[PDB]
Amino acid sequence: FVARPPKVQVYSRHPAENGKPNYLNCYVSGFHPPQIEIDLLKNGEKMNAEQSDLSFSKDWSFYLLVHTEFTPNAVDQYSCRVKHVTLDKPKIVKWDRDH
Amino acid sequence: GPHSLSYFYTAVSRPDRGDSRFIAVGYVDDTQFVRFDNYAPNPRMEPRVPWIQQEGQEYWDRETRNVKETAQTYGVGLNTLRGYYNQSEAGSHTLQSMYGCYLGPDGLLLHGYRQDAYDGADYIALNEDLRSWTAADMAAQITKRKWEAADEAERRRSYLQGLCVESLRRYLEMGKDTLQRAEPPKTHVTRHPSSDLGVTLRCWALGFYPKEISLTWQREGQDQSQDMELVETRPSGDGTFQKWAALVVPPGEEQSYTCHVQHEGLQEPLTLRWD
Amino acid sequence: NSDTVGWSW
Repeated sequence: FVARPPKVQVYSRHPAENGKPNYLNCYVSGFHPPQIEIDLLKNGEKMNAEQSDLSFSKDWSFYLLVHTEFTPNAVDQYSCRVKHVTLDKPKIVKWDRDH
Repeated sequence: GPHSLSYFYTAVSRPDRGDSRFIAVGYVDDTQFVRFDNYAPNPRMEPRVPWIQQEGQEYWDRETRNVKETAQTYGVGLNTLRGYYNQSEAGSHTLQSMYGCYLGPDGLLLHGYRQDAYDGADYIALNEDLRSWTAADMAAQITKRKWEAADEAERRRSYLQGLCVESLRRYLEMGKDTLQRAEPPKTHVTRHPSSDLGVTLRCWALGFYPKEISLTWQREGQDQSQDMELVETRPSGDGTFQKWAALVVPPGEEQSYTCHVQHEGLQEPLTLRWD
Repeated sequence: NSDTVGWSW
């Protein structure tokens, strides 16, 4: 019955250049139960992304990687929205090429 | 340090669909190499890396066949423990399994393990002696008694000491060019404006493997752990890992600080600076 | 190689 909130990190695979093909990652971890909604957002609208196969750490908490292709520029905004039983409301983390 | 072969099972009862979803992933060290999901009709044990593909049809047939029977046993498992805990059939529950073997410097089993969890808490586990079990609570003891009576232990011991280390060795050789060659972190220190104006130094460690790494900050040797920000190590998406550490510094004294990086892919600790 | 099917809980 002990539910554990998710941790979220939004980042790119490579240091972002404007106009350069890259990969946008959303790493969700430390959560339980496994049921969870993870969306990568572009300007607030949902991107088509793929999600890793469910796995967990030594402490039984699950982690997931949601990722997709994207090309950063000086105009487009990206973020990751996460819904979980432990969250009153969706948890949104903006993407920042510096963090 | 030592290499390891590990398997992770996650079974989830779906009280809405009437059965359970079984997901199983395999790992050699920090590399996932196989996976199984029964959610799709005609599920197979699938490869995740190039080197595991050189396996024969028989290998996949027999892994699939094995994990299939296993998924079923975990479905019955969820229903059994549901009873042990007197739980309604209205909610969903999770049964997790975690087992593997750590190959020592000799190339022999150094560490064997097998643990189960119900709804994210320890249920039952095999002891380091691979001969006895530890039950977390009263319900788990019902299984412990059943498993002792069945001599379940000697079967886990034999797999851990045999097939598990033999497979692992076979895998380490098959994926020698990736599993055994270390990938040192690419590093650099960026400089960004921050609050109160406000300068923050950030030390990046990118595209490294294995996962284990150490990033520290030093002004004159004094550790700066207390007031520094370190993020969890995260996957890059290509099989390698990322991580950074940051700390606010006085504009004008940036080079007083050095970033210290340690990784098994580096011959010696790396000293890093804003340049 | 995954471990063979275990015993009933």
